Amino acid sequence: ATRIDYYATVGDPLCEYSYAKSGLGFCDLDVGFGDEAPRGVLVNIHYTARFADGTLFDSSYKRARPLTMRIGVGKVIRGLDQGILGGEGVPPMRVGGKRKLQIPPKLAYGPEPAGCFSGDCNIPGNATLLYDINFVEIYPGSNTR
Amino acid sequence: PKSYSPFVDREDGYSYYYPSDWREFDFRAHDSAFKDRYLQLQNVRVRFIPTEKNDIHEVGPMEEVVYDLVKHKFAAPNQVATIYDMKERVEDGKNYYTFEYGLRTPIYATTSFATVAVGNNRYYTLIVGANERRWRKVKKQLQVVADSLKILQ
Amino acid sequence: GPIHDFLLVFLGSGLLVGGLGVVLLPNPIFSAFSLGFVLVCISLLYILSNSHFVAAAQLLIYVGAINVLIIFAVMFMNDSENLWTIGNGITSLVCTTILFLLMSTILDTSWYGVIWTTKLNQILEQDLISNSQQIGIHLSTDFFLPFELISIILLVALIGAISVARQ
Amino acid sequence: YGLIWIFVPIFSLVLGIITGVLVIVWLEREISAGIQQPLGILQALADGTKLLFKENLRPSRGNTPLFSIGPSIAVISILLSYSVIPFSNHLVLADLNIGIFLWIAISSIAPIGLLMSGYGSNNKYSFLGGLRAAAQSISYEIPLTLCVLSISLLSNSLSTVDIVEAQSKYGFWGWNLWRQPIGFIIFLISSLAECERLPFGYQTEYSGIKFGLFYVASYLNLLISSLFVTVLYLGGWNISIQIFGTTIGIFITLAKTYLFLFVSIATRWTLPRLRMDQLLNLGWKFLLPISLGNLLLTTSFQLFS
Amino acid sequence: FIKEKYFMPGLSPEDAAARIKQTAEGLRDMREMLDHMSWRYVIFYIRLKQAYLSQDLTNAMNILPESRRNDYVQAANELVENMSELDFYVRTPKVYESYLYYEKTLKSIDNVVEF
Amino acid sequence: MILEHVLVLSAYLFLIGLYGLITSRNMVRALMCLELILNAVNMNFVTFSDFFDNSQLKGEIFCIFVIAIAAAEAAIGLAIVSSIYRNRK
Amino acid sequence: LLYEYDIFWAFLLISSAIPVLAFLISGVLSLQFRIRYYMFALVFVVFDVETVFLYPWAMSFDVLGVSAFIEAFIFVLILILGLVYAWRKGALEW
Amino acid sequence: FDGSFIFPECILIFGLILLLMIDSTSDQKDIPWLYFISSTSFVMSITALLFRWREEPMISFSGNFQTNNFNEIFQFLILLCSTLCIPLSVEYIECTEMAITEFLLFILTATLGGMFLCGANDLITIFVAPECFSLCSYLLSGYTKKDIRSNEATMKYLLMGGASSSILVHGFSWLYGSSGGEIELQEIVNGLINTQMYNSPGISIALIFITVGIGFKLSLAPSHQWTPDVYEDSPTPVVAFLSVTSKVAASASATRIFDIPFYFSSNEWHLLLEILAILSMIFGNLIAITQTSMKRMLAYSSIGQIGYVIIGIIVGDSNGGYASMITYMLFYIAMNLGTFACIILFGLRTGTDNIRDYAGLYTKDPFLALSLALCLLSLGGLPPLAGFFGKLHLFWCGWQAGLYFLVSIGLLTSVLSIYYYLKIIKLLMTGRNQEITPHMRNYRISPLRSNNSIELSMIVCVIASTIPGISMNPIIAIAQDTLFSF
Repeated sequence: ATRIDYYATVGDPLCEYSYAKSGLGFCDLDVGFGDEAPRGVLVNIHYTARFADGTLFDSSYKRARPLTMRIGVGKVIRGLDQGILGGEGVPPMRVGGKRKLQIPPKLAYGPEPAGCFSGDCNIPGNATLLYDINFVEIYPGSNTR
Repeated sequence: PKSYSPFVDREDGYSYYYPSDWREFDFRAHDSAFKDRYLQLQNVRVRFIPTEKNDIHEVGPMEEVVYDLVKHKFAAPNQVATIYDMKERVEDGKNYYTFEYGLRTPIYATTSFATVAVGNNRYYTLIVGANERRWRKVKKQLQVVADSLKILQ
Repeated sequence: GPIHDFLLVFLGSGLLVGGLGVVLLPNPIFSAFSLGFVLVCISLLYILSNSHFVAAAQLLIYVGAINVLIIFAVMFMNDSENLWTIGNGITSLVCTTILFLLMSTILDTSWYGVIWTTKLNQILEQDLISNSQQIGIHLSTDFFLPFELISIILLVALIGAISVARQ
Repeated sequence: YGLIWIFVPIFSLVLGIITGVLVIVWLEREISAGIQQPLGILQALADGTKLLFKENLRPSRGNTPLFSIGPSIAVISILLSYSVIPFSNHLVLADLNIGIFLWIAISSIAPIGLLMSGYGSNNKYSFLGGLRAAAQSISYEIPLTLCVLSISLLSNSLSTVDIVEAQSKYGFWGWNLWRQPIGFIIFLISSLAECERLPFGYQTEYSGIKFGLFYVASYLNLLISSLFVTVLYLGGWNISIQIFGTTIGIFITLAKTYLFLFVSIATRWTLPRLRMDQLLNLGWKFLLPISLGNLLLTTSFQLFS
Repeated sequence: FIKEKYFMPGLSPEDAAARIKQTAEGLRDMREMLDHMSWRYVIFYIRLKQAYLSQDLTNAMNILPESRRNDYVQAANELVENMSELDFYVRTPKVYESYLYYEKTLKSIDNVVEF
Repeated sequence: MILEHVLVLSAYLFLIGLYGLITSRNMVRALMCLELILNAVNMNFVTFSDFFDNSQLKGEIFCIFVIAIAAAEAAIGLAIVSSIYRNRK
Repeated sequence: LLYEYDIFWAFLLISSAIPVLAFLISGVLSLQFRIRYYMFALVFVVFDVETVFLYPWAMSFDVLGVSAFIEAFIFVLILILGLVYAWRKGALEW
Repeated sequence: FDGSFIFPECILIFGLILLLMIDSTSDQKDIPWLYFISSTSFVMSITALLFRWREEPMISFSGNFQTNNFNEIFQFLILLCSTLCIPLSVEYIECTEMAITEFLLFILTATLGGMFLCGANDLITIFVAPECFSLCSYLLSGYTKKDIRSNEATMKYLLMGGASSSILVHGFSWLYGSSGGEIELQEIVNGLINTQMYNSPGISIALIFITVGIGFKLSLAPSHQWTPDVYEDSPTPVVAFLSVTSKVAASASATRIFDIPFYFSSNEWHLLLEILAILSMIFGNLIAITQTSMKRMLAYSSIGQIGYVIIGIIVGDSNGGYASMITYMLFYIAMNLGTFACIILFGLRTGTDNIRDYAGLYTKDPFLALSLALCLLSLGGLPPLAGFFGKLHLFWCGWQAGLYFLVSIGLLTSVLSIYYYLKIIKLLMTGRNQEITPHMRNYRISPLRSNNSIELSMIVCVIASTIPGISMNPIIAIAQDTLFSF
């Protein structure tokens, strides 16, 4: 619920969510140009993650570095893997690409308050998160393992 | 059934065969699971889910049920699931789904000629596996074992 | 069930009194056998933790081999002598402040709130179920560099223990 | 009822091995009477009750915790490893995915009981004798576990029932006699030497029930070593060349362990001690390299399969 | 952090009425792990939610009229014995009986939130 | 389910032994307490693998690696102690 | 998950209570400087580590091809070189 | 699974097999050729690393080893340290009638452990490879076996290093736990947010334990009490090797496990290091003033130099990169191994290491006195020598990034270090026929084997402490292209 870790950003372009069959609200903004997002490698992304009403709780620009995630092998949320690679034929991301995502709680952290360090929690139950992924690059040296 | 044995389970319903003097052993939660005493992942196993259905052609199409059975209910995210061909038969009055997939982790090259069925408020998911390093030699044997699952009342 | 958490608390009481025996006993042979009791309790915790091969390896190498050598060292008693070997005004201070930091960390942290997360990477890939096979494939080829390096560390440790203990 | 059905295997196995160690003492007395030239069945239990009802003889040195617990851990380090033996297709105490590794660890913690027993006895005879007992329990442990490793490599499993069933694929010749006779020899000499049987006290202060605990622990070590020879090498219940399958398989493995006990006591009586110098020269310089040799031979031969 | 939930005071009956629905929706989406046979996480979740239920139901009963309490406690005890049999059949993992008692506890927890 | 208590337990074995590692007259006592610290770290790893990573048993692999390293550490430290007991008079 | 050792825990409880019961019913009723064994155990400790590391490989040797064979060949080659080192030096010597 | 990127390291272990082969056949009849095959193994690994310079930062093993340009540079520096210290102990071993065999093993495998620690990526390898290093370190320190002071010294070294690694690995455990169940540093920070534990007390505890263990492994002034007790007792050549090599490898780690997995908390982290840095700049350079030993005050001066290095650790890759830190570790090797070579030659000819015995060396040996004076002036850095310009690059990056309290304190303590360096240079320039000792009066350069290879590495270190201050642009240009440390 609370602990937004207040980081006033500017916002991102709004666009309608061409939903997926797995419940994922999927929304491409800027199609990348380069190699596809490979299933199993470290990929550097930038993102702004927002709750339902739009409040920001996490962003890679807050820590001023791309986020290095291993996509596909479940190190991340299922919404992230299904909105970066695409399971049900959803188009994957390319390098230098941007993409909006409305992560549903079925794919997001369930009805479980993911992250509860003292009294209050980073994520509330049934959050229906909102990600704004900016795929910046693949990790320059990466393995499919 | 040349070197085979019709292991029947009259309290559960499923009946099928084994290639060649495969032992019996307890799986984590399957019933029979019958490994083969030298190879590790060369085993045939089967279980249930207490469904509320009677036919497998109503819960969904074969080409659409194998997808969410393999990619979402068998294969873990760490492994990629190269789903091979899926085939259909009719035994007595029941459809018969039998398919093939390969769960390739970065290590641990393996595959499985699993089949799936339903009946009597149960959902039979007979899986038979082996290693991908030695699979082409042991393809038809586990094939003719996998299609040999029978349901009876 | 209740046997689980009861046995865990019992092992914890026995293990903390055993560790306090390792620390605050005058006769260090008793401090070596209290250590052995502690390590038995560690192996039982690891069995409680569903790490069976790990508990067997810790029981094999670390009392079956380590406490042997330790008690050999103690019965042939050697001698007596800003983190450093001082005491009675400093080590207890940093011990207590680190302990209170860790109590305000562990107790004040929903670990189950984290286990509800990171679930997609522990859904127990259906093909193998045996713990020691899972350990063997992940020790051999996944973590192949440290698996190759421990052979070298042990070779050098053998060679150095022979270089030292002979003189 | 949530604990009776899980206790009665424990108690039935415990009573089975009590009758087993009684039979071992009886077979020892029988072979000694045969090679040296009714009552005897109760003679062993009479010796047990004689060592039970006796004086304590506790000196004044206050090491009472170690004095009490030394032989206790000596009994634990042998008796906890009876949860492993697959006498038949059923009635094994535990499935125990790591079957034999538990035995390795539980037999390897035995020198801790040996040293605690030697130190609880405040006696300089028992001190040096317990040092020697530790040195021999340690020095034959490595080739023992190496041959165990090679057998688990042949079977590609650690669970004992899996290796027992894997011995019966080629048939009787699929026993590990005809796969690792070298490792078979290693297992013979390690079960005979680590148990302080073919070579060889240190009980000049433990009188009463502690002497009996060391007695029954030594003979239980003999029993578990023989049972392991049967389930690794001689085969558990496989005689290729419902409910009664269990009862004939238990007698098959008991015939095999009686065979091994006969050979063990014969080897004990037909060879004297090794004088503690050839003991270590064998267990380290001679036995360990050849155990590693059979390891390399099976590791190169299982490359095919 | 249950070690401090023992130390912290109990919940309110309204907080209990919220946490019971939380537990209901948490039991809903365990089907992704029952089918995958990830029994360790499943027994963790089951024991934690049983320890929640034990202190939750006896404290949430206080916001209902006495006409509701009879059928409420009936369904609650049926849910508790279903949960205990589920815990037995997963700590002794059998997929059929575990999933059967999973559906049983689901078709009971659907009617606990109703009070 | 108190299963997160072992982590608390781990901290105790991390601290008291460290006191017994810092307040150590003889070297074998200090090494025994070092083994206790490695135990605290190791049971933390095992608990975290039981919690979070059961498919990949990375904390358990780490137990195997750290228990091997602890074996080398005590081996060298007790070779040192035996060499000293030789070189004392 | 508490299935494989649910019988083992009770076995340990009974087998750890029976010495206490035995001593209870028995209470109601009635300077050497030798160093070579040190070195023997000192070579064993690391050899036993190498056994610990070879065990799960052999448990998981079948799913892996010649890769695991060469890994353990390197491992046992290091082991036998340490063994030859113990031969040619005054390690065992008894 | 062809992991060719580790070919510069596998060469070493390949050579190590050959080492044991030479320990197998004849067992006594190979004194110089053993050192020869070891040195050629070092140079073969070096040229293989230079041959594999142009490759991408490709992670070879299954998420376990990143052969970056940064880690490549640090592996090159560790190999340079080993190759410049391998002729330091060709005569110390024959002096203390110890075995050249298995000392070469310990040196080679400590070099191997450092090489792997630089490129290590798993929290397992950031534990195994530092422990290869540390266990070889405890073996190297306790190698003379001529007394009992060095034995208790190296035993306390073993205990405190084990506690150091245990604190570090407790922090790694909290990394592995708070980050779900993830290791492999690049995935660790993703784990801290996949589970939403980036803002947790557990990860702060992980940071504190990790940086405490690193300051132990870097001897930063709070966590530093081991080096004075353990570098006095341990023999001078392995003092040089382990001081320089452990500090450069631990700087590789203190870049790796801080910039990649701990950038999200990089504010708090910085303060920790800053505190330690300030302390390690002050107390070290404030202790060695009043020290009568030589290896001990060299250890404290090394503490001060690493305190200067943490300035380059604190600054990121953008606002003055890690090139200053890299070239200062280069000059630190080049101008500390020379000093330790001179301290070795003063101790293989005189015998002792007390500082009052150095009085009068200018008369007996003008070349050795000149070399030690030039090396110490490089360490202090008054004229355009290596260490002066290295400190200049560090303070340049620090000022540019905006660390004024680091740079000003570092300059104060640079003066404070200049004092004791010239206090040494007082003695080995002065002389009065009684202020010299009876250990300096009988120096005996000529009663020797020949013109050693000790002097070769000594004059190489003197040249590399003099001219690379002048010839610095190539070193800066080859250290600026390490921008892939992230």
